[PDB]
Amino acid sequence: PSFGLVLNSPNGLRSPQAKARINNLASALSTAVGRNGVDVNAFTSGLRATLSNLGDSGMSPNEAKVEVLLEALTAALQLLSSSTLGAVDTTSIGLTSNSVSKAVAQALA
Amino acid sequence: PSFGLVLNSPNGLRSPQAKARINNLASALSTAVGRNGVDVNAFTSGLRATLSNLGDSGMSPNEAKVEVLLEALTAALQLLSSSTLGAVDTTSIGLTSNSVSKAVAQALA
Repeated sequence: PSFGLVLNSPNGLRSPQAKARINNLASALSTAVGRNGVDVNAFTSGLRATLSNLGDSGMSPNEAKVEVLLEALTAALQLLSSSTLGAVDTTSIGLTSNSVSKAVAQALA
Repeated sequence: PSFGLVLNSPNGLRSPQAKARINNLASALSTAVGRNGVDVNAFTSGLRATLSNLGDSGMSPNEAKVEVLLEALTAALQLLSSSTLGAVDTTSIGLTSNSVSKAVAQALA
């Protein structure tokens, strides 16, 4: 799935439909990540909604899998702008990286 | 690029090499995102290093493109645990979604 077609698609990231899907993630991701590292239930819950929407937005069932990954980042990146980012729990990296892996393979797979 | 093989690969997310790469992004991304929305220069700068590392870590040139997406999220998710996440700013969505698209295609595409 070329990132060029997905980034230029009518349902990519620069699209209005993607912004709406991310909005929901901005709240879910924020509630999923905190003192517990990250909530796969809430994290994967968002991807499931985005994947389903993208799968019928006009793109392919393969592009939506990779497109969703970016949609989840926008929700976090936008949140960081209003966050504190005054610490890096590098000790929980294994937990975070492990959560995303299970979440992505749990909602998308 | 199924999320099963990439996540099971020696250079996936649960791998030690992936955790180290994310660490660098956890600092770059944090510095890129703040009051200016997001710095594509710093954002894409981290992906370029990850894509290159993964492109020669033992996987395929197509898996690294999708694997990086998860590596970039882990850096943010892990950071959120130490952030404040006291907002959402859905008005900056257009900028965030636009930055990720340009950054992703700038380093990957």
